[PDB]
Amino acid sequence: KLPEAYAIFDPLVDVLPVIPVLFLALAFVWQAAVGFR
Amino acid sequence: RPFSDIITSVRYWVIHSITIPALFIAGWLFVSTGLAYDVFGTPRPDSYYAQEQRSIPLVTDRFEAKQQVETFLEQLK
Amino acid sequence: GWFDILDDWLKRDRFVFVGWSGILLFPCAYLALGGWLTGTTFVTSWYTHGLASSYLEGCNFLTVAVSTPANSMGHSLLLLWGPEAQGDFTRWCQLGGLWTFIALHGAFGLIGFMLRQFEIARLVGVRPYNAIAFSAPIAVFVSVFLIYPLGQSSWFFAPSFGVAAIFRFLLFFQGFHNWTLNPFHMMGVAGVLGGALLCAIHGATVENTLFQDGEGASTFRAFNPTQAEETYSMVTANRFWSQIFGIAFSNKRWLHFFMLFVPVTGLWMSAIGVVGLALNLRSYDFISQEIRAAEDPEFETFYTKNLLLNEGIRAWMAPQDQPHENFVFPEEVLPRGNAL
Amino acid sequence: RIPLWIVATVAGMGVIVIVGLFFYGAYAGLGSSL
Amino acid sequence: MTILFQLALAALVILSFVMVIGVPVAYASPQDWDRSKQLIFLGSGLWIALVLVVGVLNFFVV
Amino acid sequence: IAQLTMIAMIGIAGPMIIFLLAVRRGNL
Amino acid sequence: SANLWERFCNWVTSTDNRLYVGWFGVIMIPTLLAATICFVIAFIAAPPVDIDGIREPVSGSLLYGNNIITGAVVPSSNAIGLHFYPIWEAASLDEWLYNGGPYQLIIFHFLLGASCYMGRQWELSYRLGMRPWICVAYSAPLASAFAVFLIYPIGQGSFSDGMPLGISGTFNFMIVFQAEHNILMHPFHQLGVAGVFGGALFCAMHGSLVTSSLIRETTETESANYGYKFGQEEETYNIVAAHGYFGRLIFQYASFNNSRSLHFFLAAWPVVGVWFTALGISTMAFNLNGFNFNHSVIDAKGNVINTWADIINRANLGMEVMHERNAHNFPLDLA
Amino acid sequence: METLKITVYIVVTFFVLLFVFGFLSGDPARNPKRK
Amino acid sequence: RDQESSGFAWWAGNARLINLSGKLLGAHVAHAGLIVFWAGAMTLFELAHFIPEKPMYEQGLILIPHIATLGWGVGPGGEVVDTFPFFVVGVVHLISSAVLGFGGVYHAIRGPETLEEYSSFFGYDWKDKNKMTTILGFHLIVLGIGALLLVAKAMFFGGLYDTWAPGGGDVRVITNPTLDPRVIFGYLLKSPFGGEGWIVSVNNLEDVVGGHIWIGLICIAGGIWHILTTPFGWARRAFIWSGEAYLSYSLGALSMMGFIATCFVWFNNTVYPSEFYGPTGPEASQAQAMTFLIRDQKLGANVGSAQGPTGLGKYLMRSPTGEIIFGGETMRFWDFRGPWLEPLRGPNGLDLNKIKNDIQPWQERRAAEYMTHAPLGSLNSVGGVATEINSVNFVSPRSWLATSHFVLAFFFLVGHLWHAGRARAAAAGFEKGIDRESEPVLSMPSLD
Ligand SMILES: CCCCCCCCCCCCCCCCCC(=O)OC[C@H](CO[C@@H]1O[C@H](COC2O[C@H](CO)[C@H](O)[C@H](O)[C@H]2O)[C@H](O)[C@H](O)[C@H]1O)OC(=O)CCCCCCCCCCCCCCCCC
Ligand code: CLA
Ligand code: CLA
Ligand code: CLA
Ligand code: CLA
Ligand SMILES: CC1=C(/C=C/C(C)=C/C=C/C(C)=C/C=C/C=C(C)/C=C/C=C(C)/C=C/C2=C(C)CCCC2(C)C)C(C)(C)CCC1
Ligand SMILES: [Ca+2]
Ligand SMILES: [Fe+2]
Repeated sequence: KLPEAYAIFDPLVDVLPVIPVLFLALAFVWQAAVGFR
Repeated sequence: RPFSDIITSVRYWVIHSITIPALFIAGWLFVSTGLAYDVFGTPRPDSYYAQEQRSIPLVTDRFEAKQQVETFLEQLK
Repeated sequence: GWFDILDDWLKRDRFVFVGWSGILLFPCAYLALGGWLTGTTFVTSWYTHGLASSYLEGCNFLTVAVSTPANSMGHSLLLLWGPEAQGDFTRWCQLGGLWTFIALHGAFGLIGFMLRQFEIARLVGVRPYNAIAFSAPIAVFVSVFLIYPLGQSSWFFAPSFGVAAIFRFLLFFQGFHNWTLNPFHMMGVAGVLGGALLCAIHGATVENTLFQDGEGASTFRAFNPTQAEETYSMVTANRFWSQIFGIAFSNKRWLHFFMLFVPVTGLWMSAIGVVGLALNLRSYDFISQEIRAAEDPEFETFYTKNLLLNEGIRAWMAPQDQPHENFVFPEEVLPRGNAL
Repeated sequence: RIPLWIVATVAGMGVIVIVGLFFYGAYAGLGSSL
Repeated sequence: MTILFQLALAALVILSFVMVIGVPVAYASPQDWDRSKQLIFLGSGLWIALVLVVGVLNFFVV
Repeated sequence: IAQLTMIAMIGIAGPMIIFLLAVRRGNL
Repeated sequence: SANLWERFCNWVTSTDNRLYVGWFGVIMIPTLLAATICFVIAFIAAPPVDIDGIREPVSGSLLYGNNIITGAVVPSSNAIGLHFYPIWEAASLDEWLYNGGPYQLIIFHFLLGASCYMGRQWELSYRLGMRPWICVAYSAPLASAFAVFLIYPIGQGSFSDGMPLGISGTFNFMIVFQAEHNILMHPFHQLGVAGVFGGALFCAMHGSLVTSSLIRETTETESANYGYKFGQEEETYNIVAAHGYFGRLIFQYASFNNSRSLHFFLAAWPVVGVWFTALGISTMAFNLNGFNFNHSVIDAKGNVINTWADIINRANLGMEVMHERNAHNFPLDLA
Repeated sequence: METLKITVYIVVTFFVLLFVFGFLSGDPARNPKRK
Repeated sequence: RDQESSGFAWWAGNARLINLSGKLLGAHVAHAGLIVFWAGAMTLFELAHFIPEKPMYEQGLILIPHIATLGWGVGPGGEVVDTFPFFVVGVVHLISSAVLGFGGVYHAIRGPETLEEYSSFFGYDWKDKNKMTTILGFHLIVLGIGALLLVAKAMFFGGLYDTWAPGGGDVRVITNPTLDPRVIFGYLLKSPFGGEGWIVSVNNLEDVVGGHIWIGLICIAGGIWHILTTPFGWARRAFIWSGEAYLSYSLGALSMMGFIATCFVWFNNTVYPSEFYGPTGPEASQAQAMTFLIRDQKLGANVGSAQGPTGLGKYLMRSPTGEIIFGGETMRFWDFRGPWLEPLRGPNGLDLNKIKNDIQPWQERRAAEYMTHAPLGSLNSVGGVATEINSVNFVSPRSWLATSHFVLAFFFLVGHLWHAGRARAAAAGFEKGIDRESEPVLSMPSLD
């Protein structure tokens, strides 16, 4: 139970976990931008 | 004209930024206005059974089917 | 003459080749795909199977489907303007008119498409073995979605268009026709299973038996779109398999014809088996087995075991699966093992 | 013109959003169980 | 103390967001990372004190 | 209630840190 | 003698053997001969096996009333569970044949050898200078035998729950599986059928496209096959004519022109799909089953509105409620 | 019966040794070129 | 460009870093960041949803229960006392993720693209049998210290959660680690089949702690040994020395550890307390028998002599070697041992006298709890059998862990085969095709 104070960040922490996936994704945004070299 | 060129033409987006969401909001309303339910005779969450009845409105004979279906809607089904 | 001008236009090489065939293919093919996508999200199966069957009702991509017509309809073509719907559209929908629609339309759509292959083949001047092959899928569709229910009481027992709605078609066939025990279904799978092997095995044999025609690691670019030499060592492949399996190809012409044969023959057999299930002429039991099981209570094979699984499938499903029969099976009559 | 790699990553997220809305709809809609 | 805590903790988030999008484009375009080698340094140094601020400051709020 | 607000930003962030590079043209 | 052992190693490894007995082969050849020889005898003459540990022998051999379709080699007893049951663990063979000993002797030697068979599919490729990876294609069908013969049993707590070695015995494995796991409603199985259906599909595509675009070199009354000689330099079909036709069937960019990319896809598809199917059985071996949409869609009052998902549950209950008649003594089936 | 165990064990050891002492015998060496 | 298509194809991009030590370091430092990030970011996610007065297994937790086991924030019977250690472990990691991530990004886009020159100590050569044996040696020590970092927490800093706790599950300080090699290493000589379960049969914290003591030392010992050496002769004439080949070896290694982990979380009761995770597969089937033998016995049934449909023994029967066990399909799990059930076991297995009047209420409800929380569930998380109804949203942490890791473990074994197959062809040198000119097969006699 996110210690009373940090509660305002409950929502924030709700999405943190999924971030790692994003990186594997970004690598693709990049290559696309760099025209799959 | 090579898709690539079109999907990139600012003209394209200038057109479809309007068209695409257009179609979307339309279908949305199609459902949200309850119209779809009548176009397809599909039951609303409160129209599978009559309050008491727990039987199913099974169509039982081909020719007088449409007629039979209409009556099923009768019992406030 | 306009005809040759009509032709001229059609056989014109566009992005999406039309052709004479298209005059049949596209109208249908689109209507079939369209009707499905429509019912999947809008039409219900309440008045038909007492089932919610569309997104609008709450079904997800797996549970949605265009369910068959009532059993009352019989084999009726259920035309929008026929004695049933009577020109009315909504009623048509509720009486499962959308099934015979998708069925019959898609049917013509498979005719058009095969014709296309035939037409395009001719133009491009290649042999029509792509068309011969496609006879296999036609047979399946024809025997299963048409011939089958045509032998039963009505369209109601044909497979309903949908993911889950097809799984029950499978479970049904086990339970009622004991289909897995059918010589033809077996050949069927031997072909599809065996065909998905040739596919995988040949593919790998090629990719790992390639000559070096480039200096890169990603050998894909190293390919000559313009024939010339064989891109992989057919001679090496032969020796490999000849030493690991004992048998190995050595005539690409045959190796490739074989690949047409195996899965097309398989599907043809699986069809015949079903054409027989239409008349219920199934491969349900082995009489010698049943006779010994009757007289002797200690004789038990994995076969007898299965038949009991069928009894349960039939007894516990029949009720909500065949509504028109107003089945009522008292709890005491329901076959069940101990505890469960 | 509009850079392709952007047409994609935009049309892309755009799909993860709609397809994700569907997944949410699975714990709330009628397809719920509650 | 509390708002003082929510300030440090909340600012520490925006610095991170800013720091995260920064450092990348930083080493990215060699248009400097000599002048920004200054910016990044301050962001990095700053960050740590902040964590230490929220760290010690946590025991007074929760 | 709607911390979708979060995702959104940290979401356009990934593509941003390469886009700005497409502008400052360099090192991709 | 250049040195016996030095020689031995040269023979074993020799690429001049009709059948390449490799290093992996030294383990393969024996294990596979035992598995095969024990099976054939079992299947023909083994006596009834108390598969469910409830003293209710299931005879599955020809000489004991079975035919090819029904007959099978029955799984070790449930009384045995996951315990190792080598012949030297029984007071007698009579006891060993009754508790389904042959089953283990077979599955273990087979799985052992079929792996080395993979190890070999690598070795020979090495001794021949060809790229590896073929053995990786064979990892899929193997990874299945493994899932069906070992993972599932480990997961479920008994070898008696492994797939029987026989036609009907397999249908049993399937029908029951479905009831306890609702596999048809699991992503991994679906990917499996996509790979298999797809494979057969593609297998037919390639097969036809190629065979149909062969360069003429044969008579009107001569097998079109002779138009190919083992050890040719150039190709035997017009891959440009092939692509020309197929590109027009659907549309150009949706058609292969690179034989290498074609063949990679051709291998990649089924192997990847079957990999998932194998992971499905290996996953449902720990009870993480298919989607359970039972009574999801309910109406405005709370009534349960059935979907095809429910009609599927009834068929499953029939299987549940009838399998293993006499083996259960309690409410929940946790085994 | 206690014998068979012994025999089986011996037999499996043979082959398993033949296997390890096999790849050990400089297997990389055995192949077309670079070795 | 420093590295583009005239290196490798795009989708094999990361192989273009096979020879850029520096950048190949950013990757490993940036990656190691993602793991800490996750560990950290997830813990806070778990805690953010964590409800103290409710089983952990009923909340989809898989990290908080890992901490709980090391004796943190819990007490009697796995009761959650203080959620602080959880919040801590979570935030700390989350922070360190930023530190590592910094270095990763740095070493991969600013710092030296190669190392050999910007410092010969760090730069390295794949074929440099010594640098390799040495770096390996460094890591073999770092891991060794870690193994002791556990031995410490248990013996000095607090303890671990011992479910077998004499007074009943509780955090206990191990001050008597089994160091007897005969026992410790005994485990490795244990069968992996039913009963003798090999490593997974570890059933008390002394061996766990003890064994880790041995690993820590044995491990660091080898760390020094490699620092101070080079592979012998066979060691060299046996392996392939290349960037890929080394990878492969570590791939097959993880795969194997992945399978071993799958079985540990599925079978083990000790290092995976049923109090934080769920009841084990066998443990739950056992509990059903317990529950009903307990019930019916209260209705006046003599469990000892009850005859079931088959004539085997509704409640109690015998195993193949004579011991008294629970009856029913549960006969397959007679190897299950557990705090709640042990006090009923005698020298011959379940004792008919204790079962007859020593069953305690806490056991009755334990058996009931575990019975109704067996590891059976669906992908969409609907606890129970495939034919069950929606309502109880639950899927045992033991099921999640076990499946995820079998998949990963598997694909990694493919990864092994793939990277090893590539390395052997790469070495001898034909991983790009058969030499059109010198086609090996063509120089070999026809077997025909
Ligand atoms: C050779 C090439 C090979 C390429 C291979 C590529 C492979 C790619 C794999 C990609 C993805 C794998 C995804 C696994 C997803 C698991 C999703 C899940 O666990 O999801 C769980 C959720 C939950 O669903 C919800 O489950 C809920 C309830 O559970 C519970 O809730 C209740 C209260 O609400 C009670 O508490 C109850 O007890 C409790 O259990 C409710 O019932 C909801 O009504 C219900 O909607 O999923 C949903 O909604 C799901 C809706 C899903 C549609 C899913 C389609 C999945 C796969 C399609 C594959 C097609 C493949 C074609 C391939 C062709 C060629 C290869
Ligand atoms: C998972 C980790 C991972 C890592 C660490 C790397 C790392 C790297 N890759 Mg791969 N790659 C990956 C996954 C990964 N890759 C995947 C999945 C694919 C297939 C889609 C590829 C395909 C690929 C190709 C085709 C190529 C590379 C190349 C490279 C190097 C590129 C250097 C460059 O110019 O960066 C460009 C980077 C940017 C413009 C922005 C990057 C921002 C990242 C670092 C951080 C984001 C986090 C956050 C914003 C930072 C804040 C930190 C905080 C502490 C302040 C680099 C060493 C190239 C190479 O071989 O170089 C020698 C190359 O040609 N990669
Ligand atoms: C994981 C492996 C790793 C390795 C091998 C290196 C190696 C290197 N780094 Mg990186 N680095 C890493 C991770 C790593 N780094 C991470 C995660 C970050 C993010 C903060 C950085 C950030 C970083 C920067 C900003 C710079 C380097 C630089 C350098 C090089 C410095 C030269 C040197 O030897 O001084 C290394 C320095 C020390 C050892 C002194 C540090 C002393 C204190 C503050 C920390 C001690 C840490 C550790 C706990 C000690 C254990 C002791 C033991 C008895 C218990 C060197 C090649 C410099 C460079 O560009 O070189 C060319 C440079 O400017 N690194
Ligand atoms: C892709 C995502 C992914 C994720 C999220 C996970 C996640 C997880 N895996 Mg997993 N794994 C993966 C991929 C993944 N894995 C792959 C590809 C493989 C190869 C097949 C594995 C193989 C694997 C195995 C074999 C195991 C796991 C396990 C675990 C869990 C470990 C918990 C832990 O503490 O971490 C591990 C953390 C470390 C190594 C850091 C070392 C920390 C030490 C130094 C100190 C600890 C503190 C000390 C005791 C305190 C002392 C204080 C002092 C003052 C006294 C965790 C849930 C384990 C488990 O419990 O499964 C049920 C397990 O046994 N995984
Ligand atoms: C444990 C460490 C490990 C490491 C360091 C590597 C490293 C590498 N591998 Mg390897 N691999 C591993 C394990 C590992 N692998 C395993 C277990 C397998 C078995 C499947 C493979 C199978 C494999 C193949 C078949 C190939 C490589 C290749 C490569 C190189 C690729 C370069 C690149 O750009 O990849 C970046 C990779 C991609 C872009 C792959 C696309 C993945 C997509 C399809 C799915 C991503 C799924 C995501 C995690 C889940 C969410 C999906 C979303 C839609 C919902 C690189 C050197 C390639 C090579 O050239 O090797 C010499 C190559 O062809 N690997
Ligand atoms: C905020 C925050 C933070 C941080 C952050 C981070 C670290 C982040 C990251 C992030 C990331 C890392 C992101 C990413 C994103 C991405 C995306 C969003 C992507 C997308 C993509 C796409 C959409 C694609 C597509 C495509 C197409 C369409 C075509 C083909 C190809 C391709 C595949 C390319 C912290 C913790 C301090 C705290 C709290 C707050
Ligand atoms: Ca929250
Ligand atoms: Fe081919």
